[PDB]
Amino acid sequence: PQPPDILLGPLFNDVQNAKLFPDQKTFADAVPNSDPLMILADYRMQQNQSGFDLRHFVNVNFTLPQSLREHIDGLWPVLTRSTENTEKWDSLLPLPEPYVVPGGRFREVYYWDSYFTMLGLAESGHWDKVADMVANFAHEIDTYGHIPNGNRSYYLSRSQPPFFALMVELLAQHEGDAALKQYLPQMQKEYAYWMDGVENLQAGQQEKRVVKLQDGTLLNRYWDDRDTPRPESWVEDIATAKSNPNRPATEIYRDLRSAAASGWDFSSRWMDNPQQLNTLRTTSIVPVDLNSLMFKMEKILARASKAAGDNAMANQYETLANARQKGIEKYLWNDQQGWYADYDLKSHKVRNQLTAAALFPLYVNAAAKDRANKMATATKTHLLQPGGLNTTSVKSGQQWDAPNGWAPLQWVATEGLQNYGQKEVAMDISWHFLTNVQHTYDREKKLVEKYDVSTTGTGGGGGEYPLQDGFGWTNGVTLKMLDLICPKEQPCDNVPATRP
Ligand SMILES: OCC1=C[C@H](N[C@H]2C[C@H](CO)[C@@H](O)[C@H](O)[C@H]2O)[C@H](O)[C@@H](O)[C@@H]1O
Repeated sequence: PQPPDILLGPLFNDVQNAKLFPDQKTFADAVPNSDPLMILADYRMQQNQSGFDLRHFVNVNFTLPQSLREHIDGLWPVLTRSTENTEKWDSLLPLPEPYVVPGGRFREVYYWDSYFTMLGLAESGHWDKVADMVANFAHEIDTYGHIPNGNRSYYLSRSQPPFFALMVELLAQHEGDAALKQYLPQMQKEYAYWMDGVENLQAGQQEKRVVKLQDGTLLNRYWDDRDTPRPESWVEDIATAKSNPNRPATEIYRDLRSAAASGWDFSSRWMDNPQQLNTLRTTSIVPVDLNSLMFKMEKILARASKAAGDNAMANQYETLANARQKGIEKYLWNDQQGWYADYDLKSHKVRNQLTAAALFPLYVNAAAKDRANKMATATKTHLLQPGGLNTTSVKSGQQWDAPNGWAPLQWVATEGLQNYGQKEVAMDISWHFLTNVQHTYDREKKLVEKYDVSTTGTGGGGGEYPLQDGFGWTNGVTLKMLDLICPKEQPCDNVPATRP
C-alpha cells in the first residue's frame, strides 16, 4: 500500500493545496473510483484546459468519507468498525477483526488509544473485543513489521507509544500466561523494530529509533521513516516549514512526523520556542515515556519467555531491562529540578521542563522510591489542577500542553502513583478528572477527546484540528476510574458529588 501522496502524485498535492475540504484528512481518506495511473493520465490531459474544475474532477473520480455509564456502554457499537476487506486503493488498511475507533475524524484504529479503550472494554467484561484487538495488532506486526500509528497507508512510516506488550498483559489478566506465550513472537518482532539499527551502532550515534549515548547507554527515540509533509496535514506541514527558512524543510518534516509518532502532536515539550511549532526537534530528544515503555516491554518479554520455557531468553530480556533502568535513572532524571524529564541530544543534558510524561517511570516501576515521592510532590505542586492532571505548565496554543487534560495521562499518573503508595494524590487526580468528565457530560451529553483542567465542565482545544467527540480513551479511562472510586458493594453510574 502506497501513501496517497505517492499513489496520487501531483493530483494529491493540488487537491490538498486547493483546500477543497475543510479538513486535510478528508482527501487523504478518499477512495479512487478507478486505477490511480488512469485518473492521473486523465488529470494531466484536463488540468490545463479552459474551464477545468478541480472539484468536479474529484467528485467524479473519488469516493469521499441516561447515566454516564449507560452512555459509554451504548457508544461501543457506534465506535466499532469491521473492515476485513477494503476497496482497491483505499488508504484504510484491512484488519482481521472488528475494532474500536476514537471517534469524529478519527475513523481508523490508533495504537496507543486502543490500550486505554481496551481497559474500558475489559472492565465491562467485553473480553471478546479485547481478544479481537490484540489479534488485530499482532496481525499488523506480522504484516508490516510493526504497529503503524493507525490502520492507514499514511501511518505506515511510523508507530506510536508502544503499548502492545501491555495489551498482551491486559489480555493475560483474563486468559492467564497462555496469552503471553501466544503473542511472544509478535512482541519480539515489535521489539526488533524498536531496536533496528543497534547492530553496528557506535557511542554518540543514533539510527532510526535507537540512540546510543557517549558512554554506550542504549535508549530509544521517536522516528518516522519519511521526511515529507504528512498527507493528512499536508498544507499545515508545508506552512510550518515555509515559516522557518533557517532549517532544512526535510528536518522540520521529520520532526513533525516524529512528534506524531510520539502521540504528543503537538507540544512545547519538543520545541525550543514554545510559541513556534517550526522550532520543534523531536528526533534530538530522548523521551522519558517511550523509554519507560521500552523497559516495561523488556520486563514483559522476560516474563513471557520464562513462561514459555525459554530461560536463556528470559535472562537476556531481564539484563536488557536492568540496563535500561540504569539509563533512565542517569539520563532521564533532572537532579537540579527534582523530576524525570527528557534528555537533549543537542546540549548533552537533561531537559528542564516538567511534563506529565515524567510519571511514566512510576507507571512502569522503573523509578527509585525516593524519586517516586519527589514525583508525587512535583505533581501536587505543578500539574494537579481543579479539573485533572495538566499535561504541561505551558500554554503554547498546542493540544499537548496546558490547560489540556488527556485521559491516558490521568490513568498513567494515577496507576504510577499507586504503584508507590501515593494514594492521596492518585485519588485527587481521578476525582478531579472524573468530575470534569461528569460535568461536561451533564452539560453537553457527550464525552470528548481532552478537557480543560483549570476548571470542570469544558473540553480542551488547541492545535490543528477542532475538539473531537466520542471518545475512545476518555470512555475507557472513565469506566475504569468510575469502577475504582466507588465500592463494589454500591457501584456508581454517575460520578458522585461526595466521595464515599
Ligand atoms: O485519538 C487519535 C489521536 C489523534 C491525535 N493525532 C493524530 C492526528 C494527526 C493529524 O491531525 C496525525 O498526523 C497523527 O499521526 C495522529 O496520531 C493525537 O495527538 C494522538 O495522540 C491520538 O492517538
